[PDB]
Amino acid sequence: DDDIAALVVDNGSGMCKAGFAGDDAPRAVFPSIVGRPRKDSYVGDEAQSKRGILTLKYPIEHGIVTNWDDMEKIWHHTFYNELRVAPEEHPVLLTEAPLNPKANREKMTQIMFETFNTPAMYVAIQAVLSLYASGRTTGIVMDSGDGVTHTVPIYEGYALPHAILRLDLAGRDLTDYLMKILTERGYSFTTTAEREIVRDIKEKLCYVALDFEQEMATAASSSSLEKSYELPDGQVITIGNERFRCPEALFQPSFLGMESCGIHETTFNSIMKCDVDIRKDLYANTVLSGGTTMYPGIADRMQKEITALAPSTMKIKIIAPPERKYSVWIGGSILASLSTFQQMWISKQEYDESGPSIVHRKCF
Amino acid sequence: NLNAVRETMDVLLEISRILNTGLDMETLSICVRLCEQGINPEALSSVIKELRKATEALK
Amino acid sequence: AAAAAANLNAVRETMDVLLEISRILNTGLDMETLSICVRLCEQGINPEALSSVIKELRKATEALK
Amino acid sequence: LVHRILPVAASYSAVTRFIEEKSSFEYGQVNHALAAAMRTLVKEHLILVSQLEQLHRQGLLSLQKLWFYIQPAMRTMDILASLATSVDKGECLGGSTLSLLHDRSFSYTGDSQAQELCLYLTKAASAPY
Amino acid sequence: SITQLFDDLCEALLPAANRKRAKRSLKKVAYNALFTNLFQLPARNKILMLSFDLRVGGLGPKADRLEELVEELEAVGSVLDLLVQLAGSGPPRDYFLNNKHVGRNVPYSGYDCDDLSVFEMDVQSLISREECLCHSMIQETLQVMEAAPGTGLPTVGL
Amino acid sequence: KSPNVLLQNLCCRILGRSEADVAQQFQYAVRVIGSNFAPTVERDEFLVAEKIKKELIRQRREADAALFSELHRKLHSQGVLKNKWSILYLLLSLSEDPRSYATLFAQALPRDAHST
Amino acid sequence: LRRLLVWTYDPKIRLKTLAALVDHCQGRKGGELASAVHAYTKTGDPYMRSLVQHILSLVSH
Amino acid sequence: IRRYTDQRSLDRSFGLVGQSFCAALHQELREYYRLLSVLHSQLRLLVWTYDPKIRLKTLAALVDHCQGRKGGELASAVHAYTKTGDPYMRSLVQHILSLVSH
Repeated sequence: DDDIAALVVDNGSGMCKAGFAGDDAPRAVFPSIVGRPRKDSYVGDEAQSKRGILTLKYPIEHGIVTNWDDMEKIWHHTFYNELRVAPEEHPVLLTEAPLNPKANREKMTQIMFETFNTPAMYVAIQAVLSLYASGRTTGIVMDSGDGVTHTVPIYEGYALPHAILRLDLAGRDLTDYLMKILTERGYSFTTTAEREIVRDIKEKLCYVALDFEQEMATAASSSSLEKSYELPDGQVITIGNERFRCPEALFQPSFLGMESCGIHETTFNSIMKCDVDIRKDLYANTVLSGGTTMYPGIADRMQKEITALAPSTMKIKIIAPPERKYSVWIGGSILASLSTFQQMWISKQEYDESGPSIVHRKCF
Repeated sequence: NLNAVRETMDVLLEISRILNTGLDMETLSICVRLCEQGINPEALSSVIKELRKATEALK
Repeated sequence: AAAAAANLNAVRETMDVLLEISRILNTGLDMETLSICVRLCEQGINPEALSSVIKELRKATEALK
Repeated sequence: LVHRILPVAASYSAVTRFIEEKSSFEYGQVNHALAAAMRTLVKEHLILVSQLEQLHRQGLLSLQKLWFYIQPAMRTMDILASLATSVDKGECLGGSTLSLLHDRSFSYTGDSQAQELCLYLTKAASAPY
Repeated sequence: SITQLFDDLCEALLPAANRKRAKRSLKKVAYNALFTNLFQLPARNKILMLSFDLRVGGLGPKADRLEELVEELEAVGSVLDLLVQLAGSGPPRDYFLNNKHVGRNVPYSGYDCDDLSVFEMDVQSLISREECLCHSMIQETLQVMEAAPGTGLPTVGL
Repeated sequence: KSPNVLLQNLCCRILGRSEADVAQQFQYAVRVIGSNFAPTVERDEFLVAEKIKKELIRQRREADAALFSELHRKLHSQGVLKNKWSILYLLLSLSEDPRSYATLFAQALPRDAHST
Repeated sequence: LRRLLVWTYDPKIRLKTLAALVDHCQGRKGGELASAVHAYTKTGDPYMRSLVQHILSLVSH
Repeated sequence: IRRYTDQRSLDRSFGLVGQSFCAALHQELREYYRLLSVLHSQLRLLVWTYDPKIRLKTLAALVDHCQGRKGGELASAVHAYTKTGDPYMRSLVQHILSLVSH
């Protein structure tokens, strides 16, 4: 274009999403693993299936990096195997969780320009990219991703940092809670392959309805909510009534045993601790997110709860499309492509003239 | 419901023909489904004029 | 300018005379409403229609009593 | 070429004669409404030729343009002069030329230029009946 | 969903010829021009300001029709606000017009003959289009005949 | 301000209500006012003077009918208006009394002999 | 405008009508004059029907 | 074509479908009178007058083939020409087909 070829990489908790800017789909999705002998190292299906002798690790588990060796090696193996480009000839946008400390970001850009050697750089937070997918820069962004989820209020410029609420909600937590309720119920479930199969079914096949109480009464009066899953292996684990009550923590959180407040309550709590004058304008674009939109139907109950959320003063103005699983990706793919965005992008020249810490200020 | 939103689509059809808009039938059905979400209608007028300018430069 | 504001002073003088003519014949109008009535007669329209719309609107404000 | 243009003139003179002679009292109320709604279709032709008179003095009209211009009206008068021949031959009044207008409305359905003529002529002439 | 409806909108406005990389780039301006207004008093009343401008330059029954539909459209309000913005950015007879030779129970009106001059302009507009056709047939070919070979033939353009 | 939005200011001037509180009145006047944009008779400043004088003769105040001629003079001394006729035809219609026929009284030129 | 024939087409339709009431009436005054207008509004041509529906209202005042 | 369409528009026993075919023909001959007016105003221009030698070539075949047909067998000669693959001729035969099927 007029900016050298931009690349966008989001390193999640269960997969890394890499690819070139201006492509609708993620160009590549790889497992989050760096192989170590319990062979040398590998990223892919063969390494992930061989986890019991070639260790799988997580680069992120809490919204902060819990292994720096694993994250740098998954970023290097994203740049060597997932993409096979040379780093010095592409300005890259790296990802962070919203509200990560400033000195950690300084360590990140020092490492990214020195150990990695990029020509120009960006590091961005997640909800601003979901906001660029919603086609605005002002609003309240309920961002749900794999390992990082937040209700971010964001007025023009940067998010109000006093009011950003972190809530741990990811698909890994969903398949873990499905493990919990199924084994508490009495069904034999202990092995990892069965956990992989219920993670797949919770993400793809899962039923959700208008409410958990009405569908509970409907299922208790007569059972036909179970659609069979027939794999050639012969493992059949799914039941209809338990899989809609796994994300039930969005209305009443203590069904998961979570002391953190529910989705409706956290977005209500977020908009009350913003200003009352900018409340209506943020509420004129309130955003849905989460990888669980593979099955559509979650949005209808969410629209009901957003009707209940604000007092009866003005009608609901929510953006709720039934494809938002890759929202953080599609945001970056449009954002880093743009030639006007070059005036916000920071290069190596200023970076050596004014130190690393200016990447907090020039780029944000 | 689909009988009801059919008849609203017919009434919205006539008011967009006598006003001699740049839209046609199919793009009208897209924009009525779009504002059904809650998308700002002052915003959809600014995207369609610029999208129609960038498409006309190819021809 | 200065002479432009002098013209804007002179037209306010004429408009004050237009207020004076309104009150010596006893109308229900005031200056704020007359400020609309003048622009309507500037744009050109049949003034009998305007008298008719005013004589309906004054009988639609007696339903607030 | 002008011989080819003369039939729409005889398909005018018959039409304008019909309106005068068959609008007297003795011919009946239905024949009045028929001829008075035939009179309007004369009037549209008379408007045209005056605009054509303006362009001809400016040297903008010729036989090739005029031949094109009179095309939609040549079919129009051809239907009207044929109906006038029918009514006078049969000495019709009342419903005997509302049967005729009932039949002619189905007679032309494939054109939709002549179909709309007769239906308008039928709606108009049925009012006294 | 919304990220598809920008891909469907960009398809209808552009007939297929590229169309493999350009469709992705025109979806980019679909996101990029949606937010330019969002960065920087009733709804049915916005229809009435147009219905006023109808009756000013004539055609009352049309203005009665625009208001007839929006009053039954009140019983969806965010839809009409898009139509009023694209209403000046669009494209630039019969036996029944001024008739009195028809009708049954019609009151007396007498002669008018100041709209008989707007009985000749309904037909002058038709025949002035059927002459500009003849003005657009002699131009579109003389604009090619006068210019060198290459303007109507792509091959001599190679 | 455009001529259509200007009427909505009138309904909030006469009525205390907003344009949202009552719009049915504002809907009634777009139907009535929009048919024209012109007077239906050709004007003369003499006639409208002699109809306001006629009114003050009918109220037996001969001095005030000539106070008006002085107020007509200061209006002419600046002369920033040419719509003098219209606003006076308005105020004469809206006159009030602080306490027959018109088929022989001279009416304005009809424009039924003028091209319209 | 074809010697203004367009403005002189409904003329000689009004006037032929008003030369028939001025032909039928001849030294009639009284109810014989209000019979001398009757059955001139029952005409099937609507032009004459609207005009002699104006005339008889005046005569029966 | 002129002879054919003048005789069958005064012959009413050819059905009201032959007269609808004739009406469709009148529509097509009407547009050839536009071109001749333009051409009369310009008064070798070989080029302007060859593109109608493609049109009229179709027109003569269309008219000569549909002789002796009325009713649904004239719906089996205008259905003779919905078996083409050239879009100019396909557009020529449509707005004939609707009138005759009516």
